[PDB]
Amino acid sequence: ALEEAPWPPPEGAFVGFVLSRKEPMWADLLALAAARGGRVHRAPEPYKALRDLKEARGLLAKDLSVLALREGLGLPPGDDPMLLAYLLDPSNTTPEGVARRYGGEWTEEAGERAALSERLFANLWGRLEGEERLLWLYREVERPLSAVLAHMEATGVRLDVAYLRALSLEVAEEIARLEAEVFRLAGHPFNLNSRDQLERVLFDELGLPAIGKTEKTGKRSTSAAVLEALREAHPIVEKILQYRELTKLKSTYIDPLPDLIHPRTGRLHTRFNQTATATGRLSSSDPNLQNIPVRTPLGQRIRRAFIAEEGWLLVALDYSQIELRVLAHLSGDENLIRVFQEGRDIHTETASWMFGVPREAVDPLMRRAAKTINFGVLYGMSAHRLSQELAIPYEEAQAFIERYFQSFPKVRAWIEKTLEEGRRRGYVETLFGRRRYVPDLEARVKSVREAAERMAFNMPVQGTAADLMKLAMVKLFPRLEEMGARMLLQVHDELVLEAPKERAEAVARLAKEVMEGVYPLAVPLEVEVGIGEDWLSAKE
DNA sequence: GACCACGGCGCC
DNA sequence: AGGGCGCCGTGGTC
Ligand SMILES: Nc1ccn([C@H]2CC[C@@H](COP(=O)(O)OP(=O)(O)OP(=O)(O)O)O2)c(=O)n1
Ligand SMILES: [Mg+2]
Ligand SMILES: [Mg+2]
Repeated sequence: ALEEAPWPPPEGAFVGFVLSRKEPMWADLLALAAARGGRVHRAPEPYKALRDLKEARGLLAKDLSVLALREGLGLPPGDDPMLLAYLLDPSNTTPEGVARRYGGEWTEEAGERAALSERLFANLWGRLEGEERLLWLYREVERPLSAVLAHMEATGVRLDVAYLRALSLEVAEEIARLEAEVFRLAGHPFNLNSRDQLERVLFDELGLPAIGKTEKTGKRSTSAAVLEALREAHPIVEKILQYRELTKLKSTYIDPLPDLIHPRTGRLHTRFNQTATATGRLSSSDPNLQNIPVRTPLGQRIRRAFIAEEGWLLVALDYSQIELRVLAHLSGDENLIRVFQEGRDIHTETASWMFGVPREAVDPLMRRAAKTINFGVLYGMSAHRLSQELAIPYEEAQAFIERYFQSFPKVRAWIEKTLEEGRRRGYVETLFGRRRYVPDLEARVKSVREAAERMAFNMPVQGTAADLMKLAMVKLFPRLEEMGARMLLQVHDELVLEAPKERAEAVARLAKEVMEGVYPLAVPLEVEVGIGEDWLSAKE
């Protein structure tokens, strides 16, 4: 019922747009529109009309901003109803769901999307009236962050395409040797990529013991954890596990990545989704650059393909024991706090016990393997699983889960306190007040209930760490532009920067200080920083 | 060509 | 039976 008015609209209008595809760096701006003051303005030519806007206000404001930056236009994203709804409830991840829940319908017409954005913002803003903690997260964190993420996506990252092309040819030959040996041992060829066909060969034909079942379908599992106990006694299992590793890296990273280079920027562009997680974390998609291999030596080779522009250097900064430090602040445990005040390393100490090796002989590989243990046990890891991963008896596993807790009596108390709030209020909170609704805390089925519990007390820890990182990105970004530096990637507790070689050292120091003193806790926040030509070298 | 579910697995 | 994600190939389908 809005009054149709000719383009352009006045400043402050809510924008509506339609893309040919979800990726703003690859999308064709099909239509553009705006709504304000009971009026709607439809653009005759979307691309030309994009120059008329001063800022992007409305649903998916960041995506339009990325496309604008792609066209060399300085169009910063502003108010976004998606961010408002996401703070009220992280379950609000899609424009279709948000519009349905908060008044309206997500259609495929720009004018209607513009009117929807204006209408959704008014209602959602009313929902936040009174929520001062959520409003603070919106004004001081989420909204300015959308501008930062827009620049990150539009900038992209340089990739050594020729290196990955040559690597693909080499790996393919290595894969052929493994699959050929598997088929020989099986006595017949089959689809090794098919876990169903593999299940028959291993358990029915070869008569191997089945120790685990799948979650949904309840089939005999062929996962790495299951095959691990079988790998040393049987050669074929060893071959499969090696086959799994090669094909995983080749089909997910080595092959698709080089084909995603933008023809105009010459770099690889990912998407940093701001409303996709239930804890407040960001996510990376199309392609996912938050899961680039780093553990295995072969996986490290892939990470070397991520390089800096000529004359530039990569700067990688990582928070040290971030969730363990957050836990000390939230729980207020005197003992755990003093641990960080003395400058101890839990990850190193745990690895010392796992491998029976002095603290001065613990390599990075050993230390990273202890992360799964420390974080695992912390968030309710069964004593059975730990004994299976460490190749140690179940009795030694029980003692470790135990010994992990008595040192800090407050941690147990914080968990139980957190769970009660979730059962009563219906949600749990981070340090800054970010919520997550966990209804299954009172489920009558124990497996479902206990699973919901583990989701419940993990959120304040993972979420707070996410809030700290987001706030750090907001403060650091303008400091990089003034130095001619770039913010490329975010990996939960890691920031990948690109700086000129004559300013790389200065950027590294500044970014480190910003991240460490973004929001002081009861324990000091430490950050490890490295500089290199590639991502792997940038992290020592 | 593409949706949906699943197992599986990469990272944090 | 640690938590949080996204993408792979397969299977079944449309
Ligand atoms: N297996 C893992 C690994 C990590 N995390 C969470 C905890 C911290 C956050 C970042 O991960 P890391 O940086 O790898 O762990 P860290 O404690 O920060 O160790 P480091 O000192 O090496 O950074 O992700 C987790 O839940 N489970
Ligand atoms: Mg870290
Ligand atoms: Mg990290």
